[PDB]
Amino acid sequence: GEMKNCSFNVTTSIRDKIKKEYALFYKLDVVPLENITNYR
Amino acid sequence: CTRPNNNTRKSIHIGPGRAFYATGDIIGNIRQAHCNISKARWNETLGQIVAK
Amino acid sequence: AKKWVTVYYGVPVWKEATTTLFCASDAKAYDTEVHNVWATHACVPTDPNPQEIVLGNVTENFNMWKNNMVEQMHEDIISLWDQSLKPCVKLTPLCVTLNCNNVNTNNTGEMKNCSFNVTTSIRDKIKKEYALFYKLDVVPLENITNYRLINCNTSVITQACPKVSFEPIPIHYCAPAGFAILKCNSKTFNGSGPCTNVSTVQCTHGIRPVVSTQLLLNGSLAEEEIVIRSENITDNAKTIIVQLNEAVEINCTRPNNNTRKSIHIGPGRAFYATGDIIGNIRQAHCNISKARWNETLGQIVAKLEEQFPNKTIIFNHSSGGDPEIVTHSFNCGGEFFYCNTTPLFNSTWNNTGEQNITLQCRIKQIINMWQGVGKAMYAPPIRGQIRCSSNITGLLLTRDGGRDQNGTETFRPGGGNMRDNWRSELYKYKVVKIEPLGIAPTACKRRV
Amino acid sequence: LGFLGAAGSTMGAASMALTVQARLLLSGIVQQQNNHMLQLTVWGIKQLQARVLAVERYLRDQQLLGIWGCSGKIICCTNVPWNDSWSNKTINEIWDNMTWMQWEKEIDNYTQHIYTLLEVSQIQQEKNEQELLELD
Amino acid sequence: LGFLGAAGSTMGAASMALTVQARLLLSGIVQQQNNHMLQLTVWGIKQLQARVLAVERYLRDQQLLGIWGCSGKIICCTNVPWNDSWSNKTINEIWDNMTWMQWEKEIDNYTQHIYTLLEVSQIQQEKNEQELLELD
Amino acid sequence: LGFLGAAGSTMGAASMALTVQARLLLSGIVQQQNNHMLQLTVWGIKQLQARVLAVERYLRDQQLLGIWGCSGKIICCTNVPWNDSWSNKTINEIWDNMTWMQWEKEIDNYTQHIYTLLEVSQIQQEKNEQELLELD
Ligand SMILES: *[C@@H]1O[C@H](CO)[C@@H](O[C@@H]2O[C@H](CO)[C@@H](O[C@@H]3O[C@H](CO[C@H]4O[C@H](CO[C@H]5O[C@H](CO)[C@@H](O)[C@H](O)[C@@H]5O)[C@@H](O)[C@H](O)[C@@H]4O)[C@@H](O)[C@H](O[C@H]4O[C@H](CO)[C@@H](O)[C@H](O)[C@@H]4O)[C@@H]3O)[C@H](O)[C@H]2NC(C)=O)[C@H](O)[C@H]1NC(C)=O
Ligand SMILES: *[C@@H]1O[C@H](CO)[C@@H](O[C@@H]2O[C@H](CO)[C@@H](O[C@@H]3O[C@H](CO)[C@@H](O)[C@H](O[C@H]4O[C@H](CO)[C@@H](O)[C@H](O)[C@@H]4O)[C@@H]3O)[C@H](O)[C@H]2NC(C)=O)[C@H](O)[C@H]1NC(C)=O
Ligand SMILES: *[C@@H]1O[C@H](CO)[C@@H](O[C@@H]2O[C@H](CO)[C@@H](O[C@@H]3O[C@H](CO)[C@@H](O)[C@H](O)[C@@H]3O)[C@H](O)[C@H]2NC(C)=O)[C@H](O)[C@H]1NC(C)=O
Ligand SMILES: *[C@@H]1O[C@H](CO)[C@@H](O[C@@H]2O[C@H](CO)[C@@H](O[C@@H]3O[C@H](CO)[C@@H](O)[C@H](O)[C@@H]3O)[C@H](O)[C@H]2NC(C)=O)[C@H](O)[C@H]1NC(C)=O
Ligand SMILES: *[C@@H]1O[C@H](CO)[C@@H](O[C@@H]2O[C@H](CO)[C@@H](O[C@@H]3O[C@H](CO)[C@@H](O)[C@H](O)[C@@H]3O)[C@H](O)[C@H]2NC(C)=O)[C@H](O)[C@H]1NC(C)=O
Ligand SMILES: *[C@@H]1O[C@H](CO)[C@@H](O[C@@H]2O[C@H](CO)[C@@H](O[C@@H]3O[C@H](CO)[C@@H](O)[C@H](O)[C@@H]3O)[C@H](O)[C@H]2NC(C)=O)[C@H](O)[C@H]1NC(C)=O
Ligand SMILES: *[C@@H]1O[C@H](CO)[C@@H](O[C@@H]2O[C@H](CO)[C@@H](O[C@@H]3O[C@H](CO)[C@@H](O)[C@H](O)[C@@H]3O)[C@H](O)[C@H]2NC(C)=O)[C@H](O)[C@H]1NC(C)=O
Ligand SMILES: *[C@@H]1O[C@H](CO)[C@@H](O[C@@H]2O[C@H](CO)[C@@H](O[C@@H]3O[C@H](CO)[C@@H](O)[C@H](O)[C@@H]3O)[C@H](O)[C@H]2NC(C)=O)[C@H](O)[C@H]1NC(C)=O
Ligand SMILES: *[C@@H]1O[C@H](CO)[C@@H](O[C@@H]2O[C@H](CO)[C@@H](O[C@@H]3O[C@H](CO)[C@@H](O)[C@H](O)[C@@H]3O)[C@H](O)[C@H]2NC(C)=O)[C@H](O)[C@H]1NC(C)=O
Ligand SMILES: *[C@@H]1O[C@H](CO)[C@@H](O[C@@H]2O[C@H](CO)[C@@H](O[C@@H]3O[C@H](CO)[C@@H](O)[C@H](O)[C@@H]3O)[C@H](O)[C@H]2NC(C)=O)[C@H](O)[C@H]1NC(C)=O
Ligand SMILES: *[C@@H]1O[C@H](CO)[C@@H](O[C@@H]2O[C@H](CO)[C@@H](O[C@@H]3O[C@H](CO)[C@@H](O)[C@H](O)[C@@H]3O)[C@H](O)[C@H]2NC(C)=O)[C@H](O)[C@H]1NC(C)=O
Ligand SMILES: *[C@@H]1O[C@H](CO)[C@@H](O[C@@H]2O[C@H](CO)[C@@H](O)[C@H](O)[C@H]2NC(C)=O)[C@H](O)[C@H]1NC(C)=O
Ligand SMILES: *[C@@H]1O[C@H](CO)[C@@H](O[C@@H]2O[C@H](CO)[C@@H](O)[C@H](O)[C@H]2NC(C)=O)[C@H](O)[C@H]1NC(C)=O
Ligand SMILES: *[C@@H]1O[C@H](CO)[C@@H](O[C@@H]2O[C@H](CO)[C@@H](O)[C@H](O)[C@H]2NC(C)=O)[C@H](O)[C@H]1NC(C)=O
Ligand SMILES: *[C@@H]1O[C@H](CO)[C@@H](O[C@@H]2O[C@H](CO)[C@@H](O)[C@H](O)[C@H]2NC(C)=O)[C@H](O)[C@H]1NC(C)=O
Ligand SMILES: *[C@@H]1O[C@H](CO)[C@@H](O)[C@H](O)[C@H]1NC(C)=O
Ligand SMILES: *[C@@H]1O[C@H](CO)[C@@H](O)[C@H](O)[C@H]1NC(C)=O
Ligand SMILES: *[C@@H]1O[C@H](CO)[C@@H](O)[C@H](O)[C@H]1NC(C)=O
Repeated sequence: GEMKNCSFNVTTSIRDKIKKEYALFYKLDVVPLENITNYR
Repeated sequence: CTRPNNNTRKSIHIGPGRAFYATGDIIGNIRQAHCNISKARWNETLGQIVAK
Repeated sequence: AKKWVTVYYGVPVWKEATTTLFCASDAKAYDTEVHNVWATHACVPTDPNPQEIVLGNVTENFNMWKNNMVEQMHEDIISLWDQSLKPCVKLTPLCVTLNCNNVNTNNTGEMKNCSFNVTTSIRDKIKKEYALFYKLDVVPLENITNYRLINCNTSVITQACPKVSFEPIPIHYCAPAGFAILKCNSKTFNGSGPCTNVSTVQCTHGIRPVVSTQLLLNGSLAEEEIVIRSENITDNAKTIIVQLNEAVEINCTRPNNNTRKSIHIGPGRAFYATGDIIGNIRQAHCNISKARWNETLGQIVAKLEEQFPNKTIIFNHSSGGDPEIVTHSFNCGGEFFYCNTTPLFNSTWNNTGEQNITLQCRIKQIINMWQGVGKAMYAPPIRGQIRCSSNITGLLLTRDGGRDQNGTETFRPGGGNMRDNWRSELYKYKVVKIEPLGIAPTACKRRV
Repeated sequence: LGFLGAAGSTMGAASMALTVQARLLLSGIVQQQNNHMLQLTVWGIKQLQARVLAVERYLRDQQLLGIWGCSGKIICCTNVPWNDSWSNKTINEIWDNMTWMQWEKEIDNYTQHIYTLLEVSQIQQEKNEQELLELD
Repeated sequence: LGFLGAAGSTMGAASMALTVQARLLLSGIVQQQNNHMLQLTVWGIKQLQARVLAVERYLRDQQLLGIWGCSGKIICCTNVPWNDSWSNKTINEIWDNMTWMQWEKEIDNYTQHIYTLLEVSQIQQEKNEQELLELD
Repeated sequence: LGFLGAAGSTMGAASMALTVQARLLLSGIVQQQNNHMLQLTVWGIKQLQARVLAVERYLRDQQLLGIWGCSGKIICCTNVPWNDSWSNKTINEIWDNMTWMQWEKEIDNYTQHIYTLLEVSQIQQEKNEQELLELD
C-alpha cells in the first residue's frame, strides 16, 4: 500500500541509552534525499 | 466518511516522562479510506448550480 | 389601607453563592526574605482593622464538607506550584545512566556513592560527575549496581526555586465588593448544620497553607473540647478530620550537615545538589512528647465512645500506601520529612528537655507532590541548621472496611486528600452574595 | 450600626440603618492599597476578575433606581399600587415581625413582574406625561 | 416592547417605549452565569475585555445625565433654548415622520456644541445661582 | 475653562467652573481608539489595569453623592450644620483668599467624621422621616 516499514533512532526513558525503533505512518509524511531507501 | 484501516496503540517514550503515540499495526486487508457519496442526489443539487 | 410599592436600597439580605476571592497578607521579613512561594513579590495586603460585626438573631446553616472556598485554595496552590520554578533550571537532560556501590563502611547509611554523565558548560564536552542524594530517589533495573532515576518514567523534572522560603505565613482570604464571608465563631460543630452566633467578616483568619499528610501543622484550635469534623461518619468508608483543643508542640531537626555542589547543565543553567555530610551518620530526628500526646489521645478515645457504638474493638496502623500517603510527609526548613505513624496507634485502650519519642525518619529530594504528571520538582538541600518551631493542629483518619455489625471496627490514619487539610480552617466560612435591592409595601406614594 | 448590623433586627430597625450596608459594600475593608518584577501573578488575576463581579452586583441595582426616580436617595417611594394577591399581611406586621430576611424569600418570586410594573407607572407613564404637562 | 423594538416606529412611538432599550442594554441575555483547571483561556480574556467596553459606553452617557439634572429619570427637559440654525423642522413633524434613526444623523454634527451649551444654562448657571438663592 | 483651569483661581472662581474638571476626568484625551496577531502585549495589560483604577476613583465619590441626594447635580447643599470647632474662618473669606487647594488640606482631617454626619441628617433622618410624612 502507501505505508513504509521505517526504522529510526529514538532516545528512550534514559537519555544516555538509545534504542532503534520501528513504527508506522501514512504517505507524504516523509521526503527522499538519497540497496536501501534513505530519506528524511 | 469511514477509514477501514484498523490500527493498534504503540507508545515510545522520548526522554523522561514524555510519551509518543503512533500507528501500531493494521489488522486485515489493505484498503483506501473510503468517504462515499450519492450519484443522483448530487446531480440534482448540481442541476440548479448550472442553471443559476 | 392603600398599599403602595416602596423601593429600598442597601437592604441587609444575602443569597448563598460562590465568587472569585483574593489574598490578604501582612508584611513579613520585608528586607531579608522578600518573596516566599505563596505570597510572592506582589500579594494583596491586609487591613489591621477587620469587620468584627456579630449578627444577633441569625442562625445560618453552614456547610463544612460542601464548602466551595476549600476547592479555591486547592487550585490556587497547585497553579502557583507549577508557576514557581518555571523560570528555573530544567533537569530534563540530567537524567542518565547510573552506576554505584554503597558506603565506605558496611551500614553502621541510606546514601549511595553514584557516578553519571552530565553535559558541562560546553555542549560538545562531557564530564563524569559524582554527587549525593537520599534513598528512594532512584530505582533498580540491573559486580556493580546498575540502575535508573524515578523521574524519567513519570515526569519532566525541574530544579526548585533558590533562596525562596517554602514555609507558610498567614494567608487571609478577602471576598470582593457586594459579597461577604460568614464567620462562624461558634463553640461546637456537629459536621455541618445551623449555628448560634453567625458573624460577618470581609477578611478571614490567618490561614497558613498546610503542606502535609497524617498531621496538621497550623491554624484554628477551637477550645475546651476536641471538635470532630464530620464529612461523613455513619459509613466508615469516608474521611474524618479532628480539630484539637490545645496545641501539641513538635520539634523537627536533621543533623545531616551538607555542603554546596554546583554542576552546570549546558549554558548558564546551574544545578545544586547534596555535597558531603560532615560527622556521624544519623536519621532526621523529629521528636515528640510521650505524656502530652497521651493526654490529647485521652479525650480522642473518650469522644469516639460517644460517636461510635459502646467499647467495640478499635485499633491498628496506616494500611498499605506509598511513602507520601501513609507517612507524616511535611516540609520543614526546606526538605521533606517522611516520619513513621506506628508508635502512635501502638496504644490500645477502651475505658477513656522532654521525653525521647521519635519515628522512622527518611529524606527524599525527587518530589512531584499531589502527583505532578507534567512538571516534577527537585527539592534542593539546606546547608547546615534544621529547626522546627511548628505545631500539631489536627489529624486525618479512615475506615475499617465494610464489616456488617460485629464487635471489631479498628480505626487507623488513611486520609489521602489535601482539601480536607484546609477543612479544619474553612469550617467556619461560607461566602454569600449581598442583595441590596428590596421591595416593601407601605402607606405612602409619589405625586406630581 | 455595622456592615449588615441590622439584618438580625426587624424590618423597622433594618430600614432605620441601611446606608452602612451600602457604604462598606464597595470600598471599605476590601479595597486596600492594591500594591522578579511583574504583577501577572495568581493574586493579580484574582483581584481584577473579582473587581468585575464587584461592580456588576452594584450596577444591576444602580440602573434600576435610575429608571425609577429613586436614584437620588436610599429610600424613595413609587406611584405603583400593591396587588393584594402578592402578599396578604399587614403593612405594620412584617416590619416588627417577619424581617427583611424572610420577606425577600416571599417577593423573590414575583420580583421580576414587580420590576416590570415599577418601570411603567412611575417612569414610562409618569415621566412620559411630563412631555405635554411641562409647558402649559 | 422588545430590545430596540421601537427603532422602526416613529419618534413619538419610540419615546413611548425607550426603557427596555436601556434595560436589556447591560445584564439581559449577554450577562449569563460567567462560569486542566484554569480560566486564562481565549474565552476568559475575550469576556473581560468586552466587559470594559460594556461599561465605557454606558458611563460616557451616564456622566452627562448626572451633569444635567436628568440623572433621576429617562426623559428630563432642560433650560436650554433651541437655536433655529441647527434644525428648521416643526416639533410635531419629526415625531411622526423623520424618526430618531434619521434624526441622530442630523444632530450628530452640532451634538458636541449642544452638549457644551447644555452644561452651562442648566447646571453651570442654574445650579450656581442656587448658592445665593438657597437661603433668603 | 480647561481641565483644572480653575485650580489656580480662588474658590469663588473655582466653583464658577468645575464641570470641565469632571468632563475631561473620564473620556477626554485619555480614552482614545483603544485599537503576530494578539492583544496580550505589555500595552494591553497596562491599559486595562489603569481602567480599573480609573472607575474606582470616580465611583468612590459617585456613591457618596448618591447617598446624599446630591447625585442629580454638581453642587447641592445639605441639612447638616457646621461645627465651628472644625473651621473658624468667615464664609466669604476663604472663597476669595484661601482657595480650594489649601482648603482641602484643612478639612481632610475631619473629612471622614464630616462624611459620617452628612449621611444621617440629610439621608438617615431626612429620607427616613418621609416613610411616615409621604402620605397624610
Ligand atoms: C505556622 O506558620 C509559621 C509562620 O511564621 C511557621 O514558622 C516557622 O518558624 C521557624 C522559626 O523562626 C522557621 O525557621 C527559621 O525562621 C528564622 C527567622 O529568621 C529571621 O531573622 C533572621 C536573623 O538571622 C539570625 O537568627 C536566625 C534564627 O533562626 C538564624 O537562623 C540565623 O542563622 C541568624 O542567627 C533573618 O536573617 C531571617 O531572614 C528572618 O528575618 C529564619 O532565620 C530561618 O531561616 C533560615 O533560612 C532561610 C531560608 O531563606 C534564610 O532566609 C534565613 O536567613 C535563615 O538562615 C528559619 O526559616 C520555620 O521555617 C517556619 N516554618 C515551619 C513550617 O516550621 C510555623 O512553623 C507554621 N507551622 C505550624 C504552627 O505548624
Ligand atoms: C454517612 O453516609 C452513609 C452512607 O451509608 C449515610 O447513611 C446511610 O443511609 C442509607 C439510607 O438508605 C442506609 O441504607 C440501608 O440501611 C439498612 C439498615 O442497615 C440496610 O438494611 C439496607 O440494605 C440495603 O443495601 C444492601 C447492600 O446493597 C442491599 O443488599 C439491600 O437489599 C438494601 O438495598 C441499607 O444499607 C445506610 O445503611 C446508611 N448507612 C449506614 C447506616 O451506615 C449517612 O446518612 C451519612 N451520615 C452522616 C450525615 O454523617
Ligand atoms: C517492519 O516489519 C518487520 C517484519 O519483518 C518487523 O520486525 C520483525 O519482527 C519479528 C516479530 O516481531 C521478529 O522475529 C522473531 O523474533 C523473536 C524474538 O526476538 C525470535 O525468537 C524469533 O525466532 C523471530 O526471529 C523479526 O526478527 C523482526 N525483524 C528483524 C530483522 O528484527 C518490524 O518491527 C516492522 N516495523 C516497521 C513498521 O518498520
Ligand atoms: C564517592 O566516593 C569517592 C571516594 O573514594 C569519591 O572520589 C575519590 O576522591 C578522591 C579525593 O577527592 C581521589 O583521590 C586523590 O586524587 C588526587 C588528585 O587527583 C591524587 O593526587 C591523590 O593521590 C588521590 O588519588 C580518588 O581517586 C577519587 N576516586 C576515584 C577512583 O577517582 C567520589 O567523588 C564520591 N562521589 C560520589 C558521592 O559518588
Ligand atoms: C448534628 O447533630 C444534630 C443533633 O443530633 C443532627 O440533627 C438530627 O438530624 C436528623 C436528620 O438529619 C434527625 O433525624 C430524624 O428525626 C425525625 C424527627 O421526627 C424522625 O422522625 C426521623 O426518623 C429521624 O430520626 C434527628 O432527629 C436530629 N437530632 C435528633 C433530635 O435526634 C444534625 O443533622 C447533625 N449534623 C449532621 C448532618 O451530622
Ligand atoms: C392570603 O389571604 C388569604 C385569605 O385570608 C389566605 O388564604 C387562606 O386563608 C384562610 C384563612 O381563614 C386559611 O385558612 C386557615 O386554615 C388553617 C388550617 O386549617 C387555620 O389554622 C387558620 O386559622 C385558617 O383558618 C387558608 O389556609 C388559606 N389558604 C391557602 C392555602 O393559602 C392566603 O393563604 C393568604 N396569603 C397567601 C400565602 O397567599
Ligand atoms: C415562587 O412561589 C412558590 C410558591 O410556593 C415558591 O415555592 C415553590 O415551592 C415548591 C414546593 O416546595 C417548589 O418545588 C420544588 O421541587 C424541587 C424538586 O427538585 C425541590 O428540590 C424543591 O425543594 C421544591 O420542593 C417550587 O419549585 C417552588 N416554586 C414555584 C415557582 O412553584 C417559590 O419560592 C417562589 N419563588 C421563586 C424564586 O420562584
Ligand atoms: C432651514 O429653513 C430654510 C429657510 O426656509 C432652508 O433654506 C432654504 O429654504 C428654501 C425654502 O423656500 C429652499 O428653497 C427650496 O428650493 C427647492 C428647489 O428649488 C424647492 O423645491 C423648494 O420648494 C424650496 O423653494 C432652499 O433650498 C433652502 N436652502 C438650502 C440650500 O438650505 C434650509 O435649508 C432649512 N434647513 C437646513 C437644512 O438648513
Ligand atoms: C456635519 O454637517 C455636514 C453638512 O452636510 C454633514 O455632511 C457633510 O457632507 C459632505 C458632503 O457629503 C462631506 O464630504 C465628504 O467627503 C468625503 C471625501 O472622502 C466623502 O467620503 C464623504 O462621503 C463626503 O462626501 C462632509 O465631510 C460632511 N461633514 C462636514 C463637517 O462638512 C455631516 O454629516 C454632519 N455631521 C458630522 C458628523 O460631521
Ligand atoms: C479658631 O478661633 C480661635 C479663637 O479666635 C483661634 O484660637 C486662638 O485665637 C487667638 C486669637 O486672638 C490666637 O491668638 C493670636 O496670637 C497670635 C500670636 O501671639 C497673634 O498674632 C494674633 O493676633 C492672636 O492674638 C491664638 O493663637 C489661637 N490659638 C490657637 C493655637 O489655635 C483658633 O486658632 C481658630 N482656628 C483653629 C486653627 O483652630
Ligand atoms: C489633622 O490635624 C492635624 C492638626 O495639625 C494636621 O497636622 C498634624 O501635624 C503634626 C505636626 O506637623 C503631625 O506630626 C507629624 O510627625 C511626623 C513624624 O514623622 C512628621 O513626618 C510630619 O511632618 C508631622 O510633623 C501630625 O501627624 C498631623 N496629624 C495629626 C492627626 O495630628 C493634619 O494635617 C490633619 N489632617 C490629617 C490628614 O490627619
Ligand atoms: C540507529 O543507530 C544505529 C547505530 O548502530 C544505526 O546502525 C548503523 O547504520 C549506519 C547507517 O545509517 C551504518 O553505516 C552502520 O554500519 C550501522 N550499524 C550496523 C549495526 O550495521 C541505525 O541505522 C540507526 N537508525 C536510524 C535510521 O536512525
Ligand atoms: C559516562 O560515560 C563514560 C564514557 O567512557 C562511561 O564509561 C564506560 O562505561 C561503560 C558502561 O556504562 C563501560 O562499558 C565502558 O567500558 C566504560 N569505559 C571505561 C573508561 O572503562 C561511564 O560509565 C558513564 N557514566 C554513567 C554512569 O553515565
Ligand atoms: C459568638 O458569641 C460570642 C459571645 O457569645 C462572641 O464572642 C466575642 O467576640 C468579640 C469580637 O470582637 C470579642 O471581642 C469578644 O472577646 C468575644 N467574647 C468572648 C471572650 O468569647 C463571638 O464573636 C461570636 N461569634 C462570631 C461568629 O464572631
Ligand atoms: C558542618 O560541620 C563542619 C565541621 O565544623 C563546620 O565546618 C566549619 O565551617 C566554618 C565556616 O566558615 C569554617 O570557618 C570552619 O573552619 C569549619 N570547621 C571545620 C574544621 O570544618 C560546618 O560549619 C558545619 N555545617 C555548616 C553547613 O555550616
Ligand atoms: C518506569 O517507567 C516505565 C515506562 O512505562 C514503566 O514501565 C515502569 O513500570 C516504571 N517504574 C516502575 C514501576 O518500576
Ligand atoms: C523540643 O522543644 C521544646 C519546646 O521548646 C523544648 O522545651 C525542648 O527543650 C526541645 N528539645 C530539646 C532539645 O530538649
Ligand atoms: C411573623 O412571621 C412568621 C413567619 O412564619 C409568621 O409565622 C407569623 O405568623 C408572623 N406574625 C405576624 C402575623 O406578623
